[PDB]
Amino acid sequence: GMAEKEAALTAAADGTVAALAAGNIGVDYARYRRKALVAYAKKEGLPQAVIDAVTARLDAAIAAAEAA
Amino acid sequence: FACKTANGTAIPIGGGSANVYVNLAPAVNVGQNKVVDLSTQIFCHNDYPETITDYVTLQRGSAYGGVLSSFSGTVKYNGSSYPFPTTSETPRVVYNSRTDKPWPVALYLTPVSSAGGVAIKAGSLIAVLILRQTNNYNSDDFQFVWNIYANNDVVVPTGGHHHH
Repeated sequence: GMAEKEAALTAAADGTVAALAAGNIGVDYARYRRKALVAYAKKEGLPQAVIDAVTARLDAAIAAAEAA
Repeated sequence: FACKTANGTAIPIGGGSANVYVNLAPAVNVGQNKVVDLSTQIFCHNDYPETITDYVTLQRGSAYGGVLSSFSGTVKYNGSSYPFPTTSETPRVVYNSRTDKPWPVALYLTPVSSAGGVAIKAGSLIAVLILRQTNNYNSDDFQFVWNIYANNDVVVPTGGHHHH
């Protein structure tokens, strides 16, 4: 169902944040992942609010990695 | 898309160039010398296949570097041979699973001497590989570079002779 796809979106978003904080991806790949995960959410019909929270956590992670 | 070396070291995906440290194990054959078989050195997977399928190709402009800069040869990519330096984009490999898969790449060098060889120090740059990711949800791509570094001291033969 939908919630299974929402759990997959959240897990992939969390893994992207975790990998970026660990330094195992660069910010350019994080932005690629963020864009691709938004496309996944839209094409799978996921609730906008979940896309918004996932995007907000990813944008904060990208901003921190930029700073450092 | 995420990858690791044979000793568990995570290969950073993107950013600047990533430095990948691998063991070179040269082999002399008629008219073609193996430099390094990356399929024993680099293992890749899709960490979140439920969300997106990763398609990865080797891009044109991939070539030897360092003390091997002026040499050409062949790259074996997923069971087919291609000129190296690459002049076209290779076919794609699909990552749709958390299963680690060997990266099906090996580099060969065309003999250009009778018995010569180049000394490779550990920490020497050997090759500069250009990769490209695409996916099944948008038309975007992501290009990134792997600097291949030698992890061992070894002689790379440039001719038809084993070095003892």
